[PDB]
Amino acid sequence: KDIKPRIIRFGYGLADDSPTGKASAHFAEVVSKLSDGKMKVKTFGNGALGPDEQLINSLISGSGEITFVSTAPIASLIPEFGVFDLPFLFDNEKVADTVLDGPEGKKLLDKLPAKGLIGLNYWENGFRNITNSRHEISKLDDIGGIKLRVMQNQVALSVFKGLGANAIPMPFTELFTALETKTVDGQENPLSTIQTSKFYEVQPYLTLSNHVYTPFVFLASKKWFDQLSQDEKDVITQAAADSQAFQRKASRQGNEDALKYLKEHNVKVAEFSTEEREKIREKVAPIVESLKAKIGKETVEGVLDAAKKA
Ligand SMILES: O=C(O)C(=O)C[C@H](O)[C@H](O)CO
Repeated sequence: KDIKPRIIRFGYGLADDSPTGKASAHFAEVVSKLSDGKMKVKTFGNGALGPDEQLINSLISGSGEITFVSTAPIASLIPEFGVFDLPFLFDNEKVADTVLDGPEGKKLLDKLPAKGLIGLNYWENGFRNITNSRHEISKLDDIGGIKLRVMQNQVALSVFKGLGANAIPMPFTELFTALETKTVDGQENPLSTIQTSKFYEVQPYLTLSNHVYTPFVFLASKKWFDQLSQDEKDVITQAAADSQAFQRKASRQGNEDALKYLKEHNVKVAEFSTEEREKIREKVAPIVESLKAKIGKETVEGVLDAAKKA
């Protein structure tokens, strides 16, 4: 009804042909359809508008309208978001969907407006897997001394240092070059990102560790969103609901497709045995306990309880 022409900028870090990049184009299509072509979303993928930290700041200030980012960089504004960098929180994607779409996920999204952001909903980045260029990693012992890029918060740094890595926080947009030049030995990310950001080309080793699950938050600038009419807000939130469903499906198919592609493209795949997984859990347990104070005890306990019920 009350919809005026709008042009809406949507930058992101992943490649345009990643599952989430394709979901961003899907969001653009749905926004156009629901607005009779009046609201036009322009996507800028592959880091064209900067990494997550810059995208977040652009939404706060108003130079950008929409983005998706990992939860990890949000921890520098809202420490409770660091909960998702704890290892082995979610047994599988069904547990993740339930927790994130339920009250514990909502409690965290509800903290965003005070920082100038609207958490429209959660999208799936996914289960993270270790890659490197030094040696196969199939044992906890093999992590020792690996120079491993991590996401930029205290939880990620502390977890990987606790596992023996030389952990190097770096923005995602600098990662391919750091791997290619061997400024770092490795990194960790979902399979479809390892594929579509081309990290595999410079990472002969992959471990199916699935050690952490990363949500994306699908974000709007609060300053911008608040100036929309209710009908315009409804286009955005309806398109966000449609796109979340599309994105999670595309992500899960993308993960299966990525493992097949990586094996065909000269990547050597390992895993941690059940005994090595046990060693990792035992090693990180005291680190996780100490990190509760930095994240927020009630957030950690609430998320763990929600995951158990799920
Ligand atoms: O920083 C990482 O490794 C991530 O998993 C991805 C980033 O959030 C990326 O900017 C998403 O577009």
